[PDB]
Amino acid sequence: PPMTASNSPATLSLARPDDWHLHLRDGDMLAAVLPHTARQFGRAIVMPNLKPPVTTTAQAQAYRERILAALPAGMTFEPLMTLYLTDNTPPDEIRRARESGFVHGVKLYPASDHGVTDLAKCAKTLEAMQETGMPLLVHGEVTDASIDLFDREKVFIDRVMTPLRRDFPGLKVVFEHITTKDAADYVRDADAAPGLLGATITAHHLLYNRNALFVGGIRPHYYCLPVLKRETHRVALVEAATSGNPRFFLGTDSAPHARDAKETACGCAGCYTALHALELYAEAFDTAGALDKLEGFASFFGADFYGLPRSAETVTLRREPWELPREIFAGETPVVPLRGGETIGWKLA
Ligand SMILES: [Ca+2]
Ligand SMILES: [Ca+2]
Ligand SMILES: [Zn+2]
Ligand SMILES: [Zn+2]
Repeated sequence: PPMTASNSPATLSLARPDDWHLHLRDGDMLAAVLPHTARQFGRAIVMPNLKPPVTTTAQAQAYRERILAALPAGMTFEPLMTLYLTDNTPPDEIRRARESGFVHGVKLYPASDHGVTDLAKCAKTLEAMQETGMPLLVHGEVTDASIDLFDREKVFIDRVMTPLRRDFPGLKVVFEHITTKDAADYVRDADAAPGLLGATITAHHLLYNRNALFVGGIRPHYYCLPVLKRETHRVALVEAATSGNPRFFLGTDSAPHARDAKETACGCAGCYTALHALELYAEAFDTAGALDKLEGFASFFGADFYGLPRSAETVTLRREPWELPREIFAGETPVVPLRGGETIGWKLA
């Protein structure tokens, strides 16, 4: 089909990429969304926020088996497990996680057996992480109700991230799903030894700004944490994601909820992008004139951070149009993909 004159590349080939921040959920939902990830990505960091959370290495082991049981037979995918940090997580769990071979990070969520009320409670365990090389993956927002929602990431940098890296200068840290110029600049310019600081960037925070939440009506399927920010912030994230700087790498934060949990009086946070993540990223990188940067960001830098080999497999994105389904089903339960119903411009071959 002849391109218009203004219409860079018809395909893009790259080493098989990985998803360094993923929610696979459990049971029927897991069965439905895992194949979407496994088509696109060789490995993913599987987040631990089940109900109840995955706080122990044995829990992670059992969750890993459930994921492998749901992996359709032709597909190759390795789940890289995580623990949910809590006030009561002991150093002993850190050591058994490191030794298990299948736990690749410990996640810190804002708020004692189910989460962290004060990070000062976790000192000995952070020490063990530093000793063992277990990275801390951080959802970097304060919860302080006197702080405007849009400021909570910037405030976390000053209140928590800076003291953390000062107090544990050998601890490997990933600033998850950064959304602001503040965070991008923080990571980009930080004095850090190689491999000590990384950050993940979602497809949705590259493509949208907060106006998307309110176009023509309130749009719960576009609602996630951290929330979409001002356009100025989105521009900064695109600049970071297309920079070639080895500290930034791909994490979808694909976070599915049933449609009926999104379209209610108190809609759950999370965008579902595992069906079409690579295609969304391809759109963003294409718009930026930087498709030649997608490989580094998607395929190399997160593997490098986590000490895992770069893939010997090649995959190919084709600039062909396709109409996204409005709904994908978890048994009888529908999940709306971000942009479901719309026609996007790339398809993974
Ligand atoms: Ca404002
Ligand atoms: Ca703006
Ligand atoms: Zn998060
Ligand atoms: Zn997440």
